[PDB]
Parts: sequence; structure tokens; C-alpha cells
Amino acid sequence: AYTNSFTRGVYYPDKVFRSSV
Amino acid sequence: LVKNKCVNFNFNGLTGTGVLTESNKKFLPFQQFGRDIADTTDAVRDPQ
Ligand SMILES: *[C@@H]1O[C@H](CO)[C@@H](O)[C@H](O)[C@H]1NC(C)=O
Ligand SMILES: *[C@@H]1O[C@H](CO)[C@@H](O)[C@H](O)[C@H]1NC(C)=O
Repeated sequence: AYTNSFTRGVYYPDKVFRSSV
Repeated sequence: LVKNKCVNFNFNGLTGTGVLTESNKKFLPFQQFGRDIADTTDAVRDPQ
């Protein structure tokens, strides 16, 4: 069986805080 | 810990120099330090 991943497989690249960037 | 005074601060290997002030930023448990637009450290959390 097969299916389509729309917007899954995203994670925080590193333990770093950012804001509005 | 010292505050409101230029120091050679080190946080778990992240080294820098300057003053510390109370932070208005809301970090998340996985986040340890914060960077800015210019890819420079702007806010750090006390590991203790
Ligand atoms: C996924 O790849 C397999 C193998 O080529 C194919 O049989 C299947 O139809 C594909 N499914 C989609 C949604 O592209
Ligand atoms: C480290 O020990 C001090 C001394 O009591 C305590 O106040 C502090 O909350 C402790 N921190 C952690 C992360 O265990």
C-alpha cells in the first residue's frame, strides 16, 4: 500500500531559540 | 552568577563577553540558548 505525505517529516534542526526570523 | 556587568561568560562551551539582563524571551524546554537575525547569540539560559 502507498499514500501521500503532505507536510509531515518536519523537526527543529537544533536546540536554538529564534523569533520572527 | 554575575548580572548587569561585562564578564567572560561561558554556558556549556558557548563562550562570549558582555552584560546579562532579565530576559523577556519565552524559550521552550528543548531550547537552550537563543540566536538573532545575524546568527549571533542574543539570550542564554542558566544550566544550573
Ligand atoms: C509509490 O511507489 C510505488 C512503486 O513504484 C507505486 O506502485 C505506487 O503507486 C506509488 N504511490 C504513489 C502514491 O505515488
Ligand atoms: C541545582 O541545585 C540547586 C541547589 O539546591 C537547586 O536550587 C537547583 O534547582 C538545582 N538545579 C537542578 C537543575 O537540579
